[PDB]
Order: sequence, then structure tokens, then C-alpha cells
Amino acid sequence: ADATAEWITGTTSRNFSVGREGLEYVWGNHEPVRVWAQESAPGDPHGWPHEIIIHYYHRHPVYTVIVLCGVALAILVGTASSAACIAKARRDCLTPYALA
Amino acid sequence: FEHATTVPNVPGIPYKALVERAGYAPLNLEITVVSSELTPSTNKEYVTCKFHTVVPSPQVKCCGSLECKASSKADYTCRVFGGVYPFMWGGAQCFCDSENTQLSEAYVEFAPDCTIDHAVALKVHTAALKVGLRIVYGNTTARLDTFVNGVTPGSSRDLKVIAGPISAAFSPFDHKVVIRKGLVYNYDFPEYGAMNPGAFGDIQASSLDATDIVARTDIRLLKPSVKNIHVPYTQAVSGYEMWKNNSGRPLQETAPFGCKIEVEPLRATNCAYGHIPISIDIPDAAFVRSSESPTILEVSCTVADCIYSADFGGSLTLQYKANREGHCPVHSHSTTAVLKEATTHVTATGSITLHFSTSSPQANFIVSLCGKKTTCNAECKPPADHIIGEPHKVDQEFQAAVSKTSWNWLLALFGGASSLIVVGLIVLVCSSML
Ligand SMILES: *[C@@H]1O[C@H](CO)[C@@H](O)[C@H](O)[C@H]1NC(C)=O
Ligand SMILES: *[C@@H]1O[C@H](CO)[C@@H](O)[C@H](O)[C@H]1NC(C)=O
Ligand SMILES: *[C@@H]1O[C@H](CO)[C@@H](O)[C@H](O)[C@H]1NC(C)=O
Repeated sequence: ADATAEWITGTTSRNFSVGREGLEYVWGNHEPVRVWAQESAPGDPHGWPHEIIIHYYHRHPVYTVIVLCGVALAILVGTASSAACIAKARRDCLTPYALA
Repeated sequence: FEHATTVPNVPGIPYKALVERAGYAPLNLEITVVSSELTPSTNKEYVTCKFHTVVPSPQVKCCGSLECKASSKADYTCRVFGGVYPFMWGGAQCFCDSENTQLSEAYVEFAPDCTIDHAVALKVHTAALKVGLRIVYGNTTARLDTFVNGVTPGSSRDLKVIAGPISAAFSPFDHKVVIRKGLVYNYDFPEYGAMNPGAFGDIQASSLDATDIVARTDIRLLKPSVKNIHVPYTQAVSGYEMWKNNSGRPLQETAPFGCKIEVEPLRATNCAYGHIPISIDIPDAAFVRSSESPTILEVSCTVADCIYSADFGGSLTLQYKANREGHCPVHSHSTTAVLKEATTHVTATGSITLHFSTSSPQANFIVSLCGKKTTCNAECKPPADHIIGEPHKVDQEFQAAVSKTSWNWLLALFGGASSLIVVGLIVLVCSSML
């Protein structure tokens, strides 16, 4: 509970970060007001991949950057390894016709 | 029937369940945690407040000298001043010229308004949870209040309920707390007998009307400069005022999991930090025979306009082919989607509508009208409202939070890479045969 207490004079504007857990604010002698944040990130998770990418990046940034990093690393490693395998097979099958 | 389940600790958000005896029709079970309170075992270490620092009348003795003994009064500081000349109204108070001796006394004692403006220092041990439960079964609503520590049938009527242990008790109060005027603070107050001048606990007593009061204020007695009969003293500032100036904020504004602190007794009510296992020995009076319950024949849910949010942003319609007349319940069997109604009256071959809350982009879930299960799918949309006024009905699941389409491209890229590895290895095999 990142409790912030401030004495406020005059007409100002204050920014607070609400999560799915919720945030409760008390303003003067008023009764406490509790609010909750729901997953309303911009984009559509059901449309094109770029909209899904920006939506899930706005939802959870570290998980999204690490899963796209995993996808990129996995496809790069797979293509490199299978290119090495194809080159191995190519030169192995081309050397009996290369000695003769 | 003994039914075991696990309900969230969150006050409000009523919880759905479906009990199914073998020889009886399925029956609703609605568990609502209407209230809760963590009441820890506390003991009074001491009470502290202002000091009156009463100074008695000086004892001037003359043509000689006197010495003062120690006393059991709180913070007894005593000094003897020689070579004085006490001069009250009317002249010199004795006749021994510049050999006169004066005794000056000083001790502290509780202020007259310490009955209200006082701070009680308490040690807080582990806390036992009360939970008030509203149980709706078999069209009947019952209110009850039980312990959570385990094996405590504190319910009434024919409902026996047992609340299992808390998954992880969090104990919002620290080991040491200070209660002043209905406000609770987490302060590491010094122990009984341990006391500093100008700090909290400068004066100490078991009660406000206790003779045994102990204090160590930095009080000290000074030689009277002016020829009068005053007692000049300098004393350290009260630690009560110093702590009041910089107490910070109380527990009512600094508390994890959003639950409010009350006094007499010290409690933290409506705490939302886990799950309670509930075992219910539901009676057989609410159970109805399967033959007398109107069973359905074939259903299929076709949801329209799903929006996954904290509210009930769903509307699925069921197409029932029931045979007899009456009502018999509904229940969503997924941990990600929770229905709104409990029972629905079914006539024959008709259509009903229901509302559900979910947190997943897809709603691929099983709804069991009256016992017979039937799953259906959805393509739900994110909500427009950023901030919403009531808490979420369900919890996000890591498998369900990924949408079906995004799941499809993730397994598409992963399976393309994997099949590319497989074709690489079989190309290696076809190279190895030659
Ligand atoms: C508060 O947040 C809004 C929207 O997030 C932003 O436009 C604004 O600049 C912020 N104000 C301050 C004082 O940081
Ligand atoms: C509960 O009451 C409702 C409406 O009053 C009735 O239709 C139903 O038969 C009752 N259910 C049970 C299990 O007694
Ligand atoms: C507390 O004391 C400080 C300095 O000792 C003073 O400035 C302040 O006005 C006092 N009161 C509060 C409420 O902070």
C-alpha cells in the first residue's frame, strides 16, 4: 500500500496509479472512495499481430518484451541451426561427386 | 453431504458453487463473505502522556544544613542549595545571613487531561479471523459467523460449516503498536523501564490511576539567581508532544490489502488477502429427488456481445429442451468466468439469457444447465472504461489471459521453428544414409 499523504492548498491536479488490486483515496473529511483498474489497454488482442503486440505491451511490458525476445531468439536459433544442418548435408552429399 | 470448496477472502463478490448428490438433483450453493475481522491478542505494556512536572514548595532550613533522601515518586530530582537568602514578600525568610540552605524538589506526574489524551503501548501477537458468511442453499438464505482457525462449528440450524486455515496470514499490525485516541500507529516503543528524555515513553505507568509511575525526563535543578523563593528548573521536552508532532500517518491510512482499523478491541476489518477453505455439511432437507426435478434434454449456449471487465459484461443465451416444469440451477465450471444468476425457471424447449463476468479475452467455458454440461466459446473485447467502481469478480490466469488468436500465432511461429528443426534432422538422416 504505497500510501501518499499530502496537505493541498488551492485548485490543483494530482495523478495516482490504479491497478487491478485497486486504489482508495480519502479527500478531507469525505468518506473513502475506492476505485479499480481494469484491463483497458489500447489495441485489439483479437485482430492483427501489431495490435496484439501493442495491447499486450501496454498490459504487461516486461512479459511482452521477453516473450517477443523469446520468439525472435527461437526463430533465429532454429533457422541458423537448420541452415547449418542443410549445409552439412549439402557438402556431405556433394563431396562424393567432388572427389571424382 | 459434506462439500469442500475454497472461497476468496474478499468481502463482497458473492461466490458460486454447485453441489451434486448422486441420487439427488444438483443444487445451488452461494457463499458470500459479508464481513471479516482480524482480532489479535494484545496486552497492555504501559500508558504514556504528558507530565505535570509538579514542583513542591521549597524546604528552606537555616543555621545549619539538610540533605534530602531518595523517593519512589516519578523522576525524583533533588538538590541542596547552600549560601542562599530567601526573600519572600515581607522580607528575609530566615536570619542566618549567608549560610542559609534551601531544598528544591522536582518530580513528574500525569497531566489532568491524560484521561483522554493518552497513548497505550501494546504488543500484538498472531491474529484469529472471524468471518461472517451468507449461505444461500435450496432457495434459503442463512446468516452466520464463524472462526477461521479450523474445526469450529459456529453456525446454527442444520448448517454445519467449518472454515479451514488462512492460506497466508499477513497480520497488518506489527509486533509493537501504539493506540492514541482511536488511531493506531506502528511504533517501536521502548520497553518498560527503558526510557529516553525527549522521546516516546518518557513517562511510564501500568494505568492512568496507578501509583507506580516511572520516568527519566532530563529534569535538573538550578541555583536561584534572584533573591526569591522560586525553584528554577530546566527539563527536556515531553516525548508525547515530540511523537505527536512527527507520528506520521496511522494504520487507517497505511494498511496493506485495504482494510480498516478499529479500537476496543483492536481489529482490522474487511481484509482481502487470501482464500478460506469451507466445508459444509448441507442438510438433506434442501436436496430434492432427481425424478421430481425437471431435467433438460439438449442445450447449446450462443453468447453475444462479450466484453471482459470487472462488471457482468456478458450475455449468453441457452436453448433448453426441458420436459417437466420447475427450476434447477446454472453454474459456470471455469475459474475464469462466473455467472450471475443461480436458478432459472425452465418450461419446455425455450430460451433463457444469463450474464457472466470474465477476465480472459476468450470465453471458452462450460455452463451446466441443471446438471447437463455444455461448453461454448466467445471472442470478448476489452472494456472502454479505464477505471471501474467495483472490484473484479475473477482473477487473471496466465493460460487464459492469452487470446486464442495470439495463441495461434505464438504456436504458429513455435511450431514452424520446431518442424523446421525436424526437417533439418531428417535431412541429416537422409545425408547419413548416403
Ligand atoms: C497526469 O497524467 C496525465 C494522463 O496520464 C498526463 O497528461 C498529465 O501530464 C499528468 N500530470 C502530471 C502533473 O504529471
Ligand atoms: C424455493 O422457493 C421457490 C419460490 O418460492 C420455489 O419455486 C422452489 O420450489 C423452492 N425450492 C425449494 C428447494 O424448496
Ligand atoms: C511539527 O514540528 C515542526 C518543527 O519541529 C513544525 O515546523 C511543525 O509546524 C509542527 N507541526 C506539524 C503538524 O508538522
